Order: sequence, then structure tokens, then C-alpha cells
Amino acid sequence: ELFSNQIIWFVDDTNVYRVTYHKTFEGNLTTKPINGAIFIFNPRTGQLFLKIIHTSVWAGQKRLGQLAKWKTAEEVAALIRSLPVEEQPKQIIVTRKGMLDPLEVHLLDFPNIVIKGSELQLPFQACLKVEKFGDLILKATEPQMVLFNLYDDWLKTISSYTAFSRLILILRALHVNNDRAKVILKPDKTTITEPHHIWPTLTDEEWIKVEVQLKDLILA
Ligand SMILES: [Cl-]
Ligand SMILES: [Cl-]
Ligand SMILES: [Mg+2]
Repeated sequence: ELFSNQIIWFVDDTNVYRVTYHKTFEGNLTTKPINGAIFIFNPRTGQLFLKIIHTSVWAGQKRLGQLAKWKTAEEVAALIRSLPVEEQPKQIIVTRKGMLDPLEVHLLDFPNIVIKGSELQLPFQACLKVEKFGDLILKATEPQMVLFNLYDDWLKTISSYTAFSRLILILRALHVNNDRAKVILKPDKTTITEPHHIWPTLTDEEWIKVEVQLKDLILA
């Protein structure tokens, strides 16, 4: 499975094609695309490749929902081609089944790479309301890739499996109730997030309490 000898990426395409709806004064529907992102995530190291997708790519094109899956597959292949072979993933796990065929067709030059689907709940969409990603995506004027470390300094003291489990609880809790999750994640008036970190600096005891509360929020 995960946390072995091989490089694994999760790929989430959920947030690539995003639109806002508006009812005009004339009573018609406008559907305006807004910038999206592909999340490509290494659960062992915490590395996130955030590929920001600028609305220009949609041009005057149709069925943008299906096309978006192909755009995602194109970008994953482009990233793989830009990496030395030793940094290429051995397995790619797609969070949505619609990515299986587009990725299969785009990765035919990489017979070493195993593609599979998943039933895991890994809502990277929660990141769109984490200010550090949200504004970056909103304000982009062209496509670009940005690297992050989603585990902050956790791996100094906990294993990759432990870090992944904490991250998933954070994302799922933010997804199900953003406002309440943010309160849970700020236990003290003194609680801060370092400028180069994504998540707060909490004591070991604070994390125990937070992990239980996040889980309960998800169960609710
Ligand atoms: Cl799908
Ligand atoms: Cl890019
Ligand atoms: Mg390395």
C-alpha cells in the first residue's frame, strides 16, 4: 500500500473546472468560469504540486466538465515528463473514477506507472478556503505550478502515516464544516500559523484534542 518503497501520488481533479452562476436582470443564467487547480499529492513526503488552471484554457470550448478530466491528465503527464525518472511516481491514485481513462491514454509512454481509483474521502477542495491557497488560485492570471509541503514540520516528530491521518482529518473537517473546523484548529488566542506553514503550531496535547474534535465533526 502507501508508505513503502514506492513513490505514490494522489491526483484530485475535482477543482479544475469551477464556475459561478448568476441570474441576470433579464432573468437568464450566466455561467462564468473561475480559476481552478489540480492537486497532486505525495502522502509519504507531504509534497503537494498545485497546478493552477487559469480560465483562459476553456476558450470558447464546450462540455468543459469532461474536457477538464483530459486537461488534468495532460498536466499530470507534463509534470511527469519534467521530472527525472527517479522522481516519477510508481503509482497514481485518482480520487475520481472519471480520471481513469484520460490518465491511461496520456501515460502510455510510462508503462511502469500503475493507475488506480479509490473510495477514499480526500477533499482537497477544502484547501480552496485555506487563505494561502484560495487567494493564490483566485488571483492567478495564467497557469502555473506551486510547490507546498502539506505536513509543515510534523515529520520531525511523527511518521508519514501519522501525518497523513492528521491531514485527512483536517481536510475532511474543513470540507464538512469550514467555520467550525477553523475554530477547532485555533484552540488558544495565542495560536498562530507560521508564514511558511499551512497549519497551526499546536502542542502535542493540543493536537490530541483537535484530532478527536475533527473526527467528531466529520461523524456529525
Ligand atoms: Cl468522476
Ligand atoms: Cl503548470
Ligand atoms: Mg528524493
